Amino acid sequence: TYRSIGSTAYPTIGVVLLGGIANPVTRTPLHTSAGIAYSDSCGSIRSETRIYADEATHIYFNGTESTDDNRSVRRVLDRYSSVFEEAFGTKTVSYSSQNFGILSGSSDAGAASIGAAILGLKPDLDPHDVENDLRAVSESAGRSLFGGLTITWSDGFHAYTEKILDPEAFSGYSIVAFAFDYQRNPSDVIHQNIVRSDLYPARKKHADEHAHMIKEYAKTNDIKGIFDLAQEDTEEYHSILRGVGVNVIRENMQKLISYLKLIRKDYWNAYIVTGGSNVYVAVESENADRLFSIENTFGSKKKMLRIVGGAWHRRPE
Repeated sequence: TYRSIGSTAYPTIGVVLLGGIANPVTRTPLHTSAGIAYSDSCGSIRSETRIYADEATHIYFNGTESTDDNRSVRRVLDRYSSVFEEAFGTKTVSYSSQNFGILSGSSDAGAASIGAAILGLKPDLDPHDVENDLRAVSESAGRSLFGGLTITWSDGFHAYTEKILDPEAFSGYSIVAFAFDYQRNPSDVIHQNIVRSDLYPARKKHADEHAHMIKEYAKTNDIKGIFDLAQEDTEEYHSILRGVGVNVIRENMQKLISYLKLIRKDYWNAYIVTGGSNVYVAVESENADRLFSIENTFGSKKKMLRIVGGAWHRRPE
């Protein structure tokens, strides 16, 4: 007796960076990882989803209907067919997705907002179980589903996401994102190449250690400790990637990073580079406008970001 439900989720940044998935269908992370959901101050940077009763199955991405390259979304929609039967009176549903202002981490947001829609129609479903199905759409969906600072434990067969700190724990902090024009390496290029490194078995253990250290830091809200560690993790991650032919940190990004080391002598900052052509800089809020004003950006564009919460839905219509 309903016909439609809308949902929203926020994009994510890794703080213990994931590389390697169990297989391209289920996409279970091969090791433990960690991340944060982000948006701007108005929450306008976001991914929105609508799932709705239809006569035939349509899938739309940013307004554009898709004919293929949509098997993962379709798979999730089929597995929860009974949820749509019960709430809408039909198994036949269409899906519409729209991204706003996202830098990196958009597929995570898209996956979580699907989960939020499904959870909105059947709220006694276990979000940790639903997350398992969402990973087929994006392997780090849990970061956006649960929001704040999360850890996703994984042995490559089972993975489990837990929220470690609320977005409020980061209210004294900001992230200035520097967005560069370099074409990014696709997610799958990173996953495929990183597992070739003979450093990879150690990397899996180190990622899990970093997650435990982050959880320790969380006990006393040592946010600087967490971002300092994320930067260390960033540098190991990309060191390994460069060794198997994947160079994310391109020339002007290296130049920005060098400059960041200079001003770190003046006031605290720490940076993160995920899979895309962005440099994310954490900074105490009292220095955020200062950092945001630097003129030496080496061609990049600046966005002011903050840590935000998990995915949510509107009332079904």
